[PDB]
Amino acid sequence: SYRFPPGFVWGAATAAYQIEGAAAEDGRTPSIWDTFSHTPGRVLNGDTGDIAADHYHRFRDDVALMSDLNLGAYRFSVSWSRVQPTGRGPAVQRGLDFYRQLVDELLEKGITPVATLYHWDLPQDLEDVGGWTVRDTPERFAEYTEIVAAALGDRVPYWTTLNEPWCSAYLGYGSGVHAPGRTDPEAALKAVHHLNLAHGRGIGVLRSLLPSTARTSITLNLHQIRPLSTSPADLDAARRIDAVGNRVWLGPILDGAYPQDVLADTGHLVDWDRLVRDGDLEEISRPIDLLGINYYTPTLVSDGRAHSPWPGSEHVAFHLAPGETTAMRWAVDASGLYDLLMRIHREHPGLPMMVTENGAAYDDYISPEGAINDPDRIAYLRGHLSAVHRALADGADVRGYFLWSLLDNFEWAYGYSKRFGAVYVDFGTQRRIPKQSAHWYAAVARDNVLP
Amino acid sequence: SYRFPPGFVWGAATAAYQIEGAAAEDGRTPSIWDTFSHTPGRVLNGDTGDIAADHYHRFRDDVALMSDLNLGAYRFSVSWSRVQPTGRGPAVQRGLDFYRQLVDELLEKGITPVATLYHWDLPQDLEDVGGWTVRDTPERFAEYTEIVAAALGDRVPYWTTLNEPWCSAYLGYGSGVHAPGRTDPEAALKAVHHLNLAHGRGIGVLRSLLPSTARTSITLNLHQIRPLSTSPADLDAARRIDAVGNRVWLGPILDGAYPQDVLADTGHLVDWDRLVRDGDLEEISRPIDLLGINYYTPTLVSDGRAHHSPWPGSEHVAFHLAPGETTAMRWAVDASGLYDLLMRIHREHPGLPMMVTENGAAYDDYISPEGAINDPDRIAYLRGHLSAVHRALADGADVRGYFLWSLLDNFEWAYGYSKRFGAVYVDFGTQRRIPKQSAHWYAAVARDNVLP
Repeated sequence: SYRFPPGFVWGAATAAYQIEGAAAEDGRTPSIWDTFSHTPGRVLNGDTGDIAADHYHRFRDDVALMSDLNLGAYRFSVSWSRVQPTGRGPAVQRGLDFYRQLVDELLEKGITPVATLYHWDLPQDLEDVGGWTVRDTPERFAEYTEIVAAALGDRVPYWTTLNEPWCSAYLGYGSGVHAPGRTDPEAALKAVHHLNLAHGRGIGVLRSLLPSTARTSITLNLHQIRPLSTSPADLDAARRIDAVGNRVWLGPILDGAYPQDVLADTGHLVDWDRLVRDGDLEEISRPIDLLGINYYTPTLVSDGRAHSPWPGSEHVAFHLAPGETTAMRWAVDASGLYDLLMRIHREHPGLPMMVTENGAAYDDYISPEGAINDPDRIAYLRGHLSAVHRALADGADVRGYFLWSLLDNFEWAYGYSKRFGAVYVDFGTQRRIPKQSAHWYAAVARDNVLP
Repeated sequence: SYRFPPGFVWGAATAAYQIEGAAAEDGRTPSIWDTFSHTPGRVLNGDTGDIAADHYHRFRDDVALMSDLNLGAYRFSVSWSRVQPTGRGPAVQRGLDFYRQLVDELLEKGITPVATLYHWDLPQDLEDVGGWTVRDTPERFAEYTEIVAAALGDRVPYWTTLNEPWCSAYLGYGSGVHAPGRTDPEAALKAVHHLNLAHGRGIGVLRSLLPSTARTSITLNLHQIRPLSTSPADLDAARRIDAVGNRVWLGPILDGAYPQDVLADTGHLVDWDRLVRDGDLEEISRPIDLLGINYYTPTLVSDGRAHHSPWPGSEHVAFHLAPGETTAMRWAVDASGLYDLLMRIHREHPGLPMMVTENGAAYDDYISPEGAINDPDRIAYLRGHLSAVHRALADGADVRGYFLWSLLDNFEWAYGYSKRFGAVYVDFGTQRRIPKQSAHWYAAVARDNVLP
């Protein structure tokens, strides 16, 4: 008996390169993840996004599936290279027509489209001349944003600039396990500021084209960091990780300035005075309408002093938080969701929130009876949705929840070895099969109540 | 060269009883202002809203005027008694059809409708059994909200629950110069909480009917209070007026609780423990999408005891005319009050978007023998105050739109028709609308997003 507020948005989320496939069709140039997944030893078993879920060709069936699950909204990504090849020049209408048809198919079924402009699929041609480390990429993102907004502004009421820039910046250029695969602390931090500048400049473009009732937003995988103990050394660890992992986004975007402590922690690795130019923070800190929160597992840190995606805090040790583990070996702790929601409520009482991603990977299999039983995923969702309910009851302004994912997916460096979707996908045949969680989540989206 | 942000909403604002007229047509029961204006000595010269600007019959011409002015949005009020006579029972479709047509006419011209559910026109039948002093009125406002939202939710992307509840509560039941005309400090404060409860209950209904992209809001005439000096007595005066005039709304709606200092200042005049029941503040403090700000003139106060009031518990506070030019209302012209008010809400609530839902000035407008209505003082006023919004925006204020009061000359409540706020002159003898010099100036602003 967990009744949610009236008008609470129930949706599911996907990503362009993760479901679409058709990487080379209709003029789509390769993205940085096309080059990455096609590099030996960068993705498990050499899996690539060439085919993935073949959503480019099967989107009409998937939208009908979304309707069967009583989804109120659907969150997707727009492929930069598919709409604007190379990252410069005019757009290919053939690529734009796919997203035009997808949106129209969603509106016909009564589903609210939620578009993510960038979701780690940078055009390889742009990475070839600097990527997010160079200052021209935010200018290319602005022009690309104008293209998509002009085409879909009339129909899409929710627009997200960036999805999890922490991974794009640090996993892409710091530890090198994602996006282009570079390993350089200075590069990772230049990406941070240029991702912020891209988001900012992207908001300015959106405001000048989309209707005023539409909501702009950015989606952040905000790490919910608990210290291993109350010792001041462990508290500084939590602070360091929060400074370089979270407040490099929350700071400039919401407060209009980088926190002085993260400038100190990383000052030796990058020259902030030449990186941040006059006018950048005014651009980055444009008013936004909504904050997208991605949560999966808490972060447990301690003072480790006795290639890293945390520049300046390599001495911080990380630990597996207690509780059950998903197939990702991630801790299952719904309190982290509550804490993360309450933090933003306490620190930013006027900023509405939506859980743009939340899910879990498990060893899903088709039984000889044709059933895919995932009670652990139901348990996970029931747990974490209680946290949202409890946060809501305690004053948190949570407007929507999006399950990751709608389909089994190309889980980046894990390839297809990890299944997050509520709908099973047999990649051999592309058959869609609803899991036990799909029936459970459909009742939630239909009744606005937790069974 | 005051270039405004992209997507800045430019609009004008009106009120139901002030322009519409047709008070008794199509089944509209009398409102509290119908009874009030028809009471001898309550409105100047006995003016009533029976006819007003006759907008009920001339709305199509007015919408064409809005298009001529390059308006991006239009803010209006919905008459409670016209949609739902008596305040209970089913709605009259004939009344709903007017607002359906108005919205459709606006959408055809590409103008964004902004609907104010309540704008001081309480059904007289509801006042007859307590009005805002009794607890049933907020429940009647909920049902009334459900009617309008169901009918217009698909088309209206901006919804305001209440417009200036300070006047409804204090001018209506405290000093008795407005709404039903009662004079009782306890009544005024019971209205405060029940207006808050009505706003709250109204938001819950809106959320269950409107699309998620629609924006809910409340409009507050937040008094921008400066103390006459730094003396602690003058600072307490400023504090008292801010507690009973402003933070009785900002508190419960945004912070979820009434401030203890206003509970102390007024505790002797009303029993808050009997007034506020379990669940009221949860209702009142529903998340909001936008704050509507009405500003006209600053408030200059001092402790008068040191060399019928609409401020219960602070009757000892003296009020003074702030320096600067004066409008026809003899209100101080000080654009700094707008900036300060915007910056305050920015500092105290950094995440709440704002819109100036009302801002204007009254002046002695006249038609020259050449047929011209020259109001350079209104242009000066608007140019000044729009600069304040510009600087606030530049200093980080999240201001989303600006609405000029008013589109037309109107029935200005107790002042009758003696005060002209509109950018478009209205000759009430013939009901002809004639654009003033400021209308041409404001049309350029709304078209270019730049101040000439």
